[PDB]
Amino acid sequence: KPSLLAHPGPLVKSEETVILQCWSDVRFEHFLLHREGKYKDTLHLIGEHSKANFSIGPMMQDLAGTYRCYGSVTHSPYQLSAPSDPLDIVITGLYEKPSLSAQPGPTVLAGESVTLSCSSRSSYDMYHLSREGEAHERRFSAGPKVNGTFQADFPLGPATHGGTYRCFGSFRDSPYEWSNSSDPLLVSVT
Amino acid sequence: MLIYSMWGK
Amino acid sequence: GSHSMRYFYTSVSRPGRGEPRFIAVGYVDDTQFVRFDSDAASQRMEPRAPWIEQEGPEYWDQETRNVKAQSQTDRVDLGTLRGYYNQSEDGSHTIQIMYGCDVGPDGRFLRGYRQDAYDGKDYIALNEDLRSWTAADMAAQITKRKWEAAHAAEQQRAYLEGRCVEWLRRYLENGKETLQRTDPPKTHMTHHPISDHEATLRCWALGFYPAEITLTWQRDGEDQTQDTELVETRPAGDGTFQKWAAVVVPSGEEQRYTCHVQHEGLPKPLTLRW
Amino acid sequence: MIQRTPKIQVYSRHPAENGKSNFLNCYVSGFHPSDIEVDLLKNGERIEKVEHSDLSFSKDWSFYLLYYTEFTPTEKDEYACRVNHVTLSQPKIVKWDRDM
Repeated sequence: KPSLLAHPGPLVKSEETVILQCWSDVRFEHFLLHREGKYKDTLHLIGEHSKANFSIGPMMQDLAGTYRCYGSVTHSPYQLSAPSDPLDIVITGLYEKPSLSAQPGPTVLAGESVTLSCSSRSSYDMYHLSREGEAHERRFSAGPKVNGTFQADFPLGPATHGGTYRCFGSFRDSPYEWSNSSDPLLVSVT
Repeated sequence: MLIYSMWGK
Repeated sequence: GSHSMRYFYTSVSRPGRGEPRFIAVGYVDDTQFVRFDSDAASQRMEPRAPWIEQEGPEYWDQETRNVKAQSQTDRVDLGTLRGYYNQSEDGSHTIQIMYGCDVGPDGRFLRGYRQDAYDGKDYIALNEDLRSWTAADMAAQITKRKWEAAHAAEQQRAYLEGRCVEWLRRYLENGKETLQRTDPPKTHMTHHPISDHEATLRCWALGFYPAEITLTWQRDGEDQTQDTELVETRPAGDGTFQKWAAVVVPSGEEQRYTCHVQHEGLPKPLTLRW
Repeated sequence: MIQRTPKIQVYSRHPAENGKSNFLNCYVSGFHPSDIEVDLLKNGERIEKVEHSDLSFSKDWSFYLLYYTEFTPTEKDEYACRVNHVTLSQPKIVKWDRDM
């Protein structure tokens, strides 16, 4: 089961470039990168020693989606390895940024609970909360319209250490196409 | 002069 | 009278045969002045009227850049709309976009508009107040929410009331010699026997600009709506327009028939009589 | 699903006088989809240097297009326009009528 990660990261701003590296401790002679969804495609690469570097071209919404990386040896028969962990590559910066706020406040005593909320006037179906030092985002559906805003809560539980958080909105039929980042919010533990 | 603003559908 | 600026975009998917065909053109009134073709050689936005050639390299760089960005957006929107309607990747599909603005004779903004189509049908359009969109169907409703979130309406409205009008007026001044020309039709009549109880009488309008024109046949001062053949106005190739109107008459009642020609380049409407 | 049949007009830029050079026009409008082929014909044979205008379209989204070539008419020579389109059973050919 190969390792598949994005460099510098899986959140790619419109028109920028990202490298999907495929990595494995056992030598493979061949690497395949499959994107699934509505724009399915497989890129082939040989690699070296052993790893491969797939370049994903100036980001547009048809390049966003879930990627899995396979390995094999050799060509016929294509002895295909186990699929890698999925890697979702996301295009950001396409719509108005939501607001992000902390309750009770963005600074809190150690062990007190914290809830971050994402809000917008726009009708996003879902929100995505990312923390600076983590590769995955927490996600959660938006409520129905309340006082003309659409909102989701991420309760975080008791606070240990800080976090710089950012919040993104998106629509059901295009879950890898995300709005601009909310203003970053710093959560401090006193 | 044509429009500079555009948005995915 | 009024004037207008209008841009037209067409993108056509060509499954297997490379990426989509993109064509963009710009008109002031009935005169074309710029174009872009993705299949053309230069890969530049190109001039099509002499009065626009006076714009410098910075103009042509901006226009080229923006149109190519537009072509990419169109390309990916072809993918998105194919998904919305669950269509196969084998067939050809088409996106059309028209937008522009009108000014009155006093040079004030009269209106603007933007309408988009998919496969020849209304897809999504800007309402007449320029603040919201009308979606033709459920797929376009998804586009509507994206566009509200992207502030698309505000940006079209700013464009339509701002640089559209400013550049249209700039262009009218720079190209006033041709764009503001009164070019009345040369008119003449033809007369051909069809049998020995009837003859055709065809009223001709040539060399006129703009294309808005009215040709009507009367008989003893009454209109001859039902029995009159007339052709759609047509380009002559040189920037001018043609149109004719024909009526079959008994021999020789020719004198009773009258062709009426209305065009803004004419001091007064003509009456032609054989 | 939507398919519109082209309308076709064949005419000259100026009224034709034999020996005097002119332009021959074939104007196709009102059609959909935009893929189309239009050739000009001299005595049933394809004229080779035919140019056309840039594809544009009307309020109802139907397309139009002007094809044209420089020519010098004579009483002997017949001209026509041949249009190829998906809504047409077979290519449709429209003779240029000189006496109108």
